[PDB]
Amino acid sequence: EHIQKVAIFGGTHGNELTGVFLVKHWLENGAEIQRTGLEVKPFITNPRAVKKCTRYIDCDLNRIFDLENLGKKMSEDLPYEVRRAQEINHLFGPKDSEDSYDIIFDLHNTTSNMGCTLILEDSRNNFLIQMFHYIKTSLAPLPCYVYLIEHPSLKYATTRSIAKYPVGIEVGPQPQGVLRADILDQMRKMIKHALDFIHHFNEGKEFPPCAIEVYKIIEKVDYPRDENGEIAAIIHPNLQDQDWKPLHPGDPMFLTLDGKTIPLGGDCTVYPVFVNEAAYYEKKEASAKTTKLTLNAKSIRCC
Amino acid sequence: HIQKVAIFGGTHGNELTGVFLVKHWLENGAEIQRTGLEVKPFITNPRAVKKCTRYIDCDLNRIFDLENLGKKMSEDLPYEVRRAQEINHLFGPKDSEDSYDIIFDLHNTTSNMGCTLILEDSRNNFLIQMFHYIKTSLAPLPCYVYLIEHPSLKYATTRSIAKYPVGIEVGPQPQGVLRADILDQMRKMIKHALDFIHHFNEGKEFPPCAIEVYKIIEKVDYPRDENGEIAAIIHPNLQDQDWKPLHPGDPMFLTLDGKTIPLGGDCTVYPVFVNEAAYYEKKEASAKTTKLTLNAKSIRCC
Ligand SMILES: CP(=O)(O)N[C@@H](CC(=O)O)C(=O)O
Ligand SMILES: CP(=O)(O)N[C@@H](CC(=O)O)C(=O)O
Ligand SMILES: [Zn+2]
Ligand SMILES: [Zn+2]
Repeated sequence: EHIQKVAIFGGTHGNELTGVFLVKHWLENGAEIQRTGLEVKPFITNPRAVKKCTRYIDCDLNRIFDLENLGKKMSEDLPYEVRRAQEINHLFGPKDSEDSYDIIFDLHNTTSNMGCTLILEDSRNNFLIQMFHYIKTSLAPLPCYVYLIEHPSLKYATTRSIAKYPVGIEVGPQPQGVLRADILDQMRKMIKHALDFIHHFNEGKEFPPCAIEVYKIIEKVDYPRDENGEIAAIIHPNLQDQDWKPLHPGDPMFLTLDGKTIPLGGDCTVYPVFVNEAAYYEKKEASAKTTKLTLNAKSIRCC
Repeated sequence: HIQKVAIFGGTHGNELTGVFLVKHWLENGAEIQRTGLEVKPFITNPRAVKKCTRYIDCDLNRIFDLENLGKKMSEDLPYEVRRAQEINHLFGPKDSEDSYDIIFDLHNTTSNMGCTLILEDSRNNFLIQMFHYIKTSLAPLPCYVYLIEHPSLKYATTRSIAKYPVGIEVGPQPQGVLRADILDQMRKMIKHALDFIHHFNEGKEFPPCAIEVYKIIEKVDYPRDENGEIAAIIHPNLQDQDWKPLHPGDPMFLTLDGKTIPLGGDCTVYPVFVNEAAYYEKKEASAKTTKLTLNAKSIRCC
């Protein structure tokens, strides 16, 4: 390949502050994210949401980088994030074109207890799978996990999907509208190793094949509800904070006030991720369920 | 002779535990009723609960003062000012003797505070006695008393209407989130508070008692840019360390470059509301308090 244009996005969601805080400082001083032989542009994707310290103004930005929206006629009637998405496509894409950026990192926080998390959009992309393995390995003994969101119908159109090689970086648990120092330090390490990986690769380092554990989306699940549609039971204490860890069909999952336990059910184990993410109450996702599988990558090298 | 008791929920609309309890209790109040004691549950800010946001126009829990409660009712007022009146009329009026006797106001914080109780008056013997019974009942689950009375720095709360205003605060919890363990703690806190009222209305005698409280002295902001932007954040040694002592040597903030900013001044303090999401706009990274003992006379009733 050889890797030319790399961006780092922060503030895709305005109330996930770690990225906004990093990105604002790197806009004032890029040293940390520069590598010799490699320019990297930091950028604030949703500045209006950042100012109102809110997830979004009109709709969720990280859901709408698709043809329906990016091809619409530009006007003032449109939702702000739609208007905004096109401006980003124009500056860092166009999506699906060779004139696009090569790599975009999109920075995020979650209220779920997920630790360092990388988000893989493509199960058979050797370059990204090698990146993630490098990062995992470099972070150790600190855990790092890979959420694979590829699905026939459930994959959503991300800010970073613009890029040839989209990457999502997600670090929790952190309350919305808060800057924790230990979370901050973790996003930074994550990024440090990713950029190290690119540099290495660009200087013609050869990577043997690798393999990684990832968690593949199967199904999102809502909180159980009323006939009024109000929440009837919450995340059971035993499932609280147990993102990534295996959940068997008899195991507790929800809890009513009364309080009776509602268990998992079905006839196979699953790995929950995004357990009790604040921003998903709105989307009716109390938890995602994943299967854990191992992916391989071929060798890769530059020129 | 403690007649009217209310439990308020959703003073802040994104602090979900209270909303969840109050909405359930409205449908079946058995948990909070006691033998010969009628306690009304109520949603203070229903519109902010609908949007799942702290407030709409301004913070409901600061404006139960004369400045706001004396305004002429009108569609042009900020929503929360209109609500503060409506509420005052139902459960007050504030400073009258027709006002409710006890109001419990339920809250959540992103700060690591555990079970906490907000004392608005350092003299009230009844509260001190209640707060002793709860703290003690809860043990060894820790429970703490934050005393916010102060010449200039006390703010006009939703519960300040009542003769006996009680704030109930549990954390750490993210806004927009219902955590089971937090839910459980909050309702053990109420269990014991209502139990104490019942014990008092059954004539049971309470001897003198002392408790430790944390008295406000001042609130500090995050250090800032030339542009008013945040330039340091809560140090990792201070993160989640509410209530624990912090000496002038000790570290308070951290910059992106790695620079540690120490406490300074001349005495130990006990910080409270360390890194509370909602106080970023109020420019209070933390509040500093001194540890203090308060004594209550014994009490009975008739
Ligand atoms: C909790 P979040 O909003 O950072 N999660 C992202 C997931 C992602 O980065 O794809 C989203 O929901 O758009
Ligand atoms: C973090 P919070 O909104 O529960 N704190 C209360 C403090 C209180 O209960 O007096 C407030 O800011 O009004
Ligand atoms: Zn996000
Ligand atoms: Zn509150």
